[PDB]
Amino acid sequence: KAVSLGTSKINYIDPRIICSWAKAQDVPINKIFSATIQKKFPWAMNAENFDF
Amino acid sequence: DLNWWEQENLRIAMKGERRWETLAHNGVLFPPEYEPHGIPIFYDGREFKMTPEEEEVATMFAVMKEHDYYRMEVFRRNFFESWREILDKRQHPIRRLELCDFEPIYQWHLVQREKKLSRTKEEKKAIKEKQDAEAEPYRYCVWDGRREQVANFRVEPPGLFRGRGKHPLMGKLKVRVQPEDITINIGETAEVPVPPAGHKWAAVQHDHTVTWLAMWRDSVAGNMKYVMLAPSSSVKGQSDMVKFEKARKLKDKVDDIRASYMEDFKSNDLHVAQRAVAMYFIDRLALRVGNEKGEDEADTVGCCSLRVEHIQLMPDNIVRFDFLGKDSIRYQNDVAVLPEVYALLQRFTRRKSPGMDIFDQLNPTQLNDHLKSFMDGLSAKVFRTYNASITLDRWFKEKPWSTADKLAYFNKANTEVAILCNHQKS
DNA sequence: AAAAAGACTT
DNA sequence: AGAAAAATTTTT
DNA sequence: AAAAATTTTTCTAAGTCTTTTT
Repeated sequence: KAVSLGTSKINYIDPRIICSWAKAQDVPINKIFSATIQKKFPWAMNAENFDF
Repeated sequence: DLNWWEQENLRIAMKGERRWETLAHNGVLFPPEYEPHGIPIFYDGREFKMTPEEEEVATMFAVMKEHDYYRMEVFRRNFFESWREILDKRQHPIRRLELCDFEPIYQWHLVQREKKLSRTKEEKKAIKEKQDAEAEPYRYCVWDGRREQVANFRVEPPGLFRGRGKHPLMGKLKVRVQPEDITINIGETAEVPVPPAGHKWAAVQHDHTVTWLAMWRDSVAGNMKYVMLAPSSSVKGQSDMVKFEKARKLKDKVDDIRASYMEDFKSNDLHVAQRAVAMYFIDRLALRVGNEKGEDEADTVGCCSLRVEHIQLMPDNIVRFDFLGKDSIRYQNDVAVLPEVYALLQRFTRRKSPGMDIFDQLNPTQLNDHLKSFMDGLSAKVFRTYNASITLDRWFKEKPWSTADKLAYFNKANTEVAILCNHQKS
């Protein structure tokens, strides 16, 4: 059995944490969230200097 | 005409409150009726013919020949009991699974799988095109005037129950859902989905306090199943944000909760002291709360249901945890605990046999009620959301390259979150 | 109070 | 929640 | 072009937790 990274990203991590860091380090969203999980989190996409 | 998260001062409705004003949808997509192949089996060497109903259930098992389930005794036993309930309606010689030879059906299945694999690219497009036509009236609903995707509109087909871990009902038949099994939830003024010709719905209701479009009761254990909206829908999104907003509100209440349970460590009330260690575990280790399970379920535990056998007290204030949790995923961890918690754990286990509960005077209800005293809506699952999110935040903030190198850095911060949560893939 | 139903997340 | 199917990309 | 590996999506089981019933 291996460590599974999907469950935490899908259910557990505030997606605004991921989106903030990805815009502040100029990493494209598409290399972290697939098309489907981007459509899950549209309220988080705009990713502004976010402090959880 | 804004989106709902650019809205100024919107009130997001909570569970059990009024959730919608209007709801329109087309109901559910039923799998195709069973098509018999008329292939016999052989029982004790003699050919045996089956009704379509017997044959369908025989085929379910036969087809699973290369799967680990097929060789498990509990699975085989539960299948055979299910199959015999059907067979026993008429006269037949079937008495022992060992004497049943499913090979003609298995071989039929291998021929059908080969025929499916060896269709042309144009043949597999005219098949994908015909099915997506069929699903199209069901993929969407209209919730308060907005079009939303529906997630699980395809009714579960019948099958042999695939229980995780050591599930006592693995192999049991999950029967075909009929229209008569399904309750439709829709708006009072909406067009009601038409049941298949000759059938009716269980009931049609108009409950504005729920978010589901249809419901049936599953035959394995009587578990209620629901057709609900896709995660892209606004009802899912809004409850999803509200969820993360409570984890953030916990962040600010956390210190006060810890000072509270650390005072409870010294309690002479046994419930209170147990409650304290449980909330210590849920806080520091992000355990699930662990509700009691029935005799017809796999034996798995979370916090409140840990037994003496699940912990081992080691030399230097170290607790070794070893237990199956949700999904029968093993949790293995050596944890250095507060000396006051380690001593309490010695008290909680001293003369007890391995199968006895550690927190015998604590249930999830008592724990979650106590938590409401610190913050509205606070419950044990919230610490898990809090722990996962705060772990990523902290890592970004105290451990700050190529676009690919910065991703490996992400993967590693994600991996730390997944380890804490004990998320595993085989 | 305790157990079951019920609806929602993971 | 993880398993499995299905889709897509990488290797050959 | 095929095969292999890898990621993504679909599927439904398995939890949590509040409300309702006894």
